[PDB]
Amino acid sequence: VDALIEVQGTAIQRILYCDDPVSQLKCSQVAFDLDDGFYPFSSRNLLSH
Amino acid sequence: TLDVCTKYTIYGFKGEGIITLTNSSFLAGVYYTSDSGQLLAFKNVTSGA
Ligand SMILES: *[C@@H]1O[C@H](CO)[C@@H](O[C@@H]2O[C@H](CO)[C@@H](O[C@@H]3O[C@H](CO[C@H]4O[C@H](CO)[C@@H](O)[C@H](O)[C@@H]4O)[C@@H](O)[C@H](O[C@H]4O[C@H](CO)[C@@H](O)[C@H](O)[C@@H]4O)[C@@H]3O)[C@H](O)[C@H]2NC(C)=O)[C@H](O)[C@H]1NC(C)=O
Ligand SMILES: *[C@@H]1O[C@H](CO)[C@@H](O)[C@H](O)[C@H]1NC(C)=O
Repeated sequence: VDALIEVQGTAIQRILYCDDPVSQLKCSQVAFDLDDGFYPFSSRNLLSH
Repeated sequence: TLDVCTKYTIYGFKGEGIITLTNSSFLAGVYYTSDSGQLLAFKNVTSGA
């Protein structure tokens, strides 16, 4: 599974899964928090394969 | 040999320099490098060095 990683002098913490569309968004901005505003996003094209 | 300028070749990484001892224990890693890929730090697991 893909997720963000923190390393604190050979100590990891603060891990959040990227198993969600808007989480994958936050994952895209690799920021634990993001400011409000305008952001360009792709269309959800993960319906069928 | 320690704290002297010498030619060295470690794990396929080599050069001329002075090896030195620090105390910063780390529970992960036997070796480390600069972001520039310059192998600064390395660990000793047997001795904990
Ligand atoms: C990280 O760095 C450490 C520290 O150097 C490395 O571990 C050491 O490795 C050295 C050899 O490379 C060891 O040095 C020797 O240790 C003796 C005591 O330790 C034991 O090991 C020896 C075998 O080396 C046994 O025979 C002995 O009974 C001990 O139980 C010292 O007494 C040695 O001095 C003697 O031998 C020399 C020649 O070797 C003579 O000239 C001396 O006069 C004297 O008779 C020697 O210093 C050392 O023991 C190791 N330490 C540890 C804690 O293991 C690691 O290998 C290195 N890498 C990693 C990944 O940790
Ligand atoms: C070596 O040990 C001393 C004693 O606590 C410490 O102050 C120093 O920072 C250590 N050296 C390192 C961590 O490089």
